[PDB]
Amino acid sequence: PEVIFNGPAGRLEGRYQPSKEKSAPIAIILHPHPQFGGTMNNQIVYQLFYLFQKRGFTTLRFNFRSIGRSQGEFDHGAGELSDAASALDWVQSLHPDSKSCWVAGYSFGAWIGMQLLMRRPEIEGFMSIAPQPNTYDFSFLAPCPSSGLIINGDADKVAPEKDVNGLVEKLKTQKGILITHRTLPGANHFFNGKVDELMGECEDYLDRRLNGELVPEP
Amino acid sequence: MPEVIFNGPAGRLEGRYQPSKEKSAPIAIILHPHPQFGGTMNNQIVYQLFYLFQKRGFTTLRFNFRSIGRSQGEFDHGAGELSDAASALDWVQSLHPDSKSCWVAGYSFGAWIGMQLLMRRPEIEGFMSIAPQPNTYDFSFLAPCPSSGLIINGDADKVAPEKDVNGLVEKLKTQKGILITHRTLPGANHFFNGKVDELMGECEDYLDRRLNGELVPEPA
Ligand SMILES: [Cl-]
Ligand SMILES: [Cl-]
Ligand SMILES: [Cl-]
Ligand SMILES: [Cl-]
Ligand SMILES: [Cl-]
Ligand SMILES: [Mg+2]
Ligand SMILES: [Mg+2]
Repeated sequence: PEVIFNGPAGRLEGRYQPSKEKSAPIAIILHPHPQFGGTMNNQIVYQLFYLFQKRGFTTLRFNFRSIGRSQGEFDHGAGELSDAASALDWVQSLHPDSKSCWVAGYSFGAWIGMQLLMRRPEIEGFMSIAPQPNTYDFSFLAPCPSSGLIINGDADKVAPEKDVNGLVEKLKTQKGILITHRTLPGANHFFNGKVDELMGECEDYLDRRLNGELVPEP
Repeated sequence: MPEVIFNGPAGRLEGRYQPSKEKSAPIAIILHPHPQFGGTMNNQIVYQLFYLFQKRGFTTLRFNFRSIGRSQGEFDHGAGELSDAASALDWVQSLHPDSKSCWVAGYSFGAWIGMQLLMRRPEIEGFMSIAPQPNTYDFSFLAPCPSSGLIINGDADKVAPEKDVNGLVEKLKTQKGILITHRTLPGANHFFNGKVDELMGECEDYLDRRLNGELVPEPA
């Protein structure tokens, strides 16, 4: 499972589980900013990785540049977006017949994930856990090209409800996607004491999506 | 509260504080990993340790070391963080002057700082050291370790391998008058990925047994 691949700033370290099935969808999992202790082994990041793995995806989580054994210097976002595109290119190189992808990102990783979504038409679903629309600029989502899940806590002081609600309201004006927006009572930015609750919602969301629900009629 | 700011040697230290409902309640201080491994006071294992002591009636504090979150100052190899932990313990004790006992629980780098605080502070009668790194940080100051406690590590840990943890535990087990409870969790890495429930169950069982007067040697 331990892998090293090349990104624009040098080596990027990752954890990789190929699907046992042919042409399986790919999931890329993206971690928080190091100011909030983000790495590919944060529990929420690991649990996201595990959720996709258990549902038969080819799955990759990885450390952004400067984190762990990943080379380079952390930057405001452009480099990390480039890292994420490199990581997806790498898994796709190994799985050329996977035709679809999901991205799941937590905190800063949700911002990078939604930027990747905008650039990569094969990404047909996303999860954005605790996005920070008062800290990072999400106006590039116009329109958001895919249905997905936004999940945040009502005790979050880093990215408050009012801010997440404004982003979701803007997205919900876009015909042809469904934004599933769950707010968890008592969850802070780190979902302290609420990780099981968070992961059960992400699991339910993915199961319903794999059943063909929670997207509009095309 | 529970959000608190108190003064450390390097400036402001940010914490989360839950006082006990009870009188003379013991104090628990919870210490987080190094920032290279994403350590903050809100790491899930750190939070769960905090919540364990909270639920068992302890006055409980977790906090961010200097440079982490809103805590001021620059991170250093360990001396500063030990000073931070001492300041943190002094602060809680200033608010709870009738508490006569304390536990420290630390994860990774936090376990090394925790055991150093244990060595300095006679009121500390128990500890938990989750994923200690005796191949990276020097534990040889434990001479002897003054209290019984729990060391818990995983057998898939590549940061601090089993052999290294076992060597520290074997050294401590030569010291009479304490009991080192050492659990090795199958399949757990340094981050207990997919094993946090298992880890926290073992921590809970250990504290429950210790509060029942078990897992410490007889008075003799
Ligand atoms: Cl974590
Ligand atoms: Cl921005
Ligand atoms: Cl928060
Ligand atoms: Cl050292
Ligand atoms: Cl490890
Ligand atoms: Mg339909
Ligand atoms: Mg006895």
